[PDB]
Amino acid sequence: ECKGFGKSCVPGKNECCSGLTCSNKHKWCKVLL
Repeated sequence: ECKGFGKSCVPGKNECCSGLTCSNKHKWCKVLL
């Protein structure tokens, strides 16, 4: 299951759902679009 908005990613953007991208600073998924 892909990591939704404001959920702690795998550092690599390996998990964040379609329309998300993991922040460098926060290490959580945030809106790509």
